[PDB]
Amino acid sequence: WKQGTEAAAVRSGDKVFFAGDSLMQGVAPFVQKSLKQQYGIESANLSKQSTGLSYPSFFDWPKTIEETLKKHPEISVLAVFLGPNDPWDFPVGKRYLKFASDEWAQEYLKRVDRILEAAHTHRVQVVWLGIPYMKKVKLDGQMRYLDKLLSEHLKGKIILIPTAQTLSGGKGRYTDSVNKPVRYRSKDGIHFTAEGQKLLAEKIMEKIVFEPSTQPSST
Repeated sequence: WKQGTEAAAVRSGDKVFFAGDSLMQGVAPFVQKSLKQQYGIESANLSKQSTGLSYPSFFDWPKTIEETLKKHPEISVLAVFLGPNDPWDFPVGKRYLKFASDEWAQEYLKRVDRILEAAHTHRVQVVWLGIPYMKKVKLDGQMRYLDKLLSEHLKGKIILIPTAQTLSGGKGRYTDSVNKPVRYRSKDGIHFTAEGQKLLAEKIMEKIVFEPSTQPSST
């Protein structure tokens, strides 16, 4: 199944499902409010602190997504935002994979593909946010690696929303504030202010298209 790669269509009765870690936790509530007030569309926000794809033993996002779509066939959009808890070695069965090795990357993308397969089998449109720049230098290098690993794999398959340049006003590197200076990033150099969360929520809404009952038109 081939979803749209530019935007996701929603109809009355659809739900939007938000997944990820604390990057998503602060953003999703703004999107949920906008979906409800603009379109009457309900949502489920399952984002959870400290989670990711590297350690399903802590919280299994692919399994959670499979089970949630089974319980809620009315979900038509899955939005995903994660990354900072994942730049670690991790075990797979009897293997122990080292961060950013070829085998690590292959298994990480297999987990990504499991999420895409679960969504696409059920005609659910996936939206995935790019990872922001980070204040800390080593983490930023890890996140730039992971963001490129994900984006190279996901481009042309799903809807991607880059965030790094947007949150830094195009500077190409981490900034706390963006021009009147406005602070988008929280104090830990990872998460967002309310203004940063609202900006990213607006970027998500740009990729969600409400379809009235008289669309599409007949020919």
